[PDB]
Amino acid sequence: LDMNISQFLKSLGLEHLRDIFETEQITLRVLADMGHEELKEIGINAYGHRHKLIKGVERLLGG
Repeated sequence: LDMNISQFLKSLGLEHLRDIFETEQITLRVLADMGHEELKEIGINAYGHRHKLIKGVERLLGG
């Protein structure tokens, strides 16, 4: 799922996190279960980035 995940990242303006998501093989299904502690674990060190992603999945899969 690098198709919807890079489109998702681009939508949040977090295109630079692509390499992490590819390396760690993170799909949107994987991401949907990840909170702050899990994203810290894969190298997303900025609170604001993790916040953007977490809220980003909520909008995407709850609307």
